[PDB]
Amino acid sequence: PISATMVGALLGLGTQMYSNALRKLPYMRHPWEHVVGMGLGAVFANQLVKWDVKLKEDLDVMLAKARAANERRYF
Amino acid sequence: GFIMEFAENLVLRLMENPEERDRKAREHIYEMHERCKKIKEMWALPIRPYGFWTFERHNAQLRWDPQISQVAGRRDPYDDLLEDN
Ligand SMILES: CCCCCCCCCCC(CCCCCCCCCC)(CO[C@H]1O[C@@H](CO)[C@H](O[C@@H]2O[C@@H](CO)[C@H](O)[C@@H](O)[C@@H]2O)[C@@H](O)[C@@H]1O)CO[C@H]1O[C@@H](CO)[C@H](O[C@@H]2O[C@@H](CO)[C@H](O)[C@@H](O)[C@@H]2O)[C@@H](O)[C@H]1O
Ligand SMILES: CCCCCCCCCCCCCCCCCCCC(=O)O[C@H](COC(=O)CCCCCCCCCCCCCC)COP(=O)(O)OCCN
Repeated sequence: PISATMVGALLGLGTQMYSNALRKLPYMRHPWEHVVGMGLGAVFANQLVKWDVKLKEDLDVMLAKARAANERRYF
Repeated sequence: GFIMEFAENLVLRLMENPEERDRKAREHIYEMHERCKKIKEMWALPIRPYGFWTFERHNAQLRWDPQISQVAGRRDPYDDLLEDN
C-alpha cells in the first residue's frame, strides 16, 4: 500500500517537472532539485499525516467538551 | 494434469468468503447507522453554548480587576483617607 511517501515523493517530482515545463524548459533540466522536490514532498506528506492525526484527536476532545457543556442545560 | 482441474480451484481461491462478506456488511451497516445518529446529534448543537460567559476564558476580568483596584486612578474616594492608620 501507499505509505504517504510513494505519494509525497511523486507529487514533489510532479510539481518540480510541472514548474519546469511552465518555463518552457526540458522536463529534467535540473535533476538535483528533482531529488530535492521528491524529498520535500515526502517530508511534507508525512508531516501532513501526523498533523491530521493530532488535529483529529484535538477536534474530538473539543467536541467532547462542547457536548458536555451543552448537556448541562438539561441537568 | 489438465487445464480445467487447475482453473477450477484457481477460481475458487480467487473467490472470497461470503460469510465474511455478510458479517462485514451487517457490521458496516450497524456502525454506519450509529455514526449517522452521532452526527445528527452533533449538528443539533447551537452556535452559542448554554454556559458561554460562565466559561473561565470568557471572564478575563473578575480575576484581573481585584489586583488592579489598588492602583491610582481606580480607588474608591474613601480608600486613601483612612489608609493612613
Ligand atoms: C493531496 C492529494 C492526496 C492523494 C492521495 C489519496 C490516497 C489516500 C491515501 C492518503 C494517506 C496519506 C495522505 C497523502 C496526502 C498527499 C500529500 C499532500 C501534500 C504533498 C506534499 C492517508 O490515508 C489514511 O491516513 C489515515 C491517517 O490516520 C487516516 O485514517 C484515519 O485516521 C484517523 C484520524 O485520527 C481516523 O480517526 C480513523 O478513522 C482512520 O484511522 C485516513 O486519512 C486514511 O486511512 C495514505 O495513508 C498514509 O497515512 C498513514 C495511515 O496509516 C500511514 O502512516 C501512519 O503514521 C502513524 C500515524 O501517526 C501510524 O501510527 C502508522 O501506523 C502509520 O504508518 C502511512 O503509511 C500511509 O498509509
Ligand atoms: C498542496 C499539495 C500539492 C502540492 C505538493 C507540493 C510538494 C512540496 C513542494 C515541492 C517543491 C519542489 C521544488 C523543487 C525545489 C526547487 C528549489 C529551488 C529554489 C531556488 O532555486 O531559489 C530561487 C527560486 O525561488 C524559489 O523557489 C523560492 C520561491 C518559492 C515560492 C514558495 C512560496 C511559499 C510561501 C507561500 C506558500 C503557499 C501559500 C498559499 C496559501 C532562485 O531561483 P533561480 O535560481 O532559478 O533564478 C532566480 C529566479 N527568480
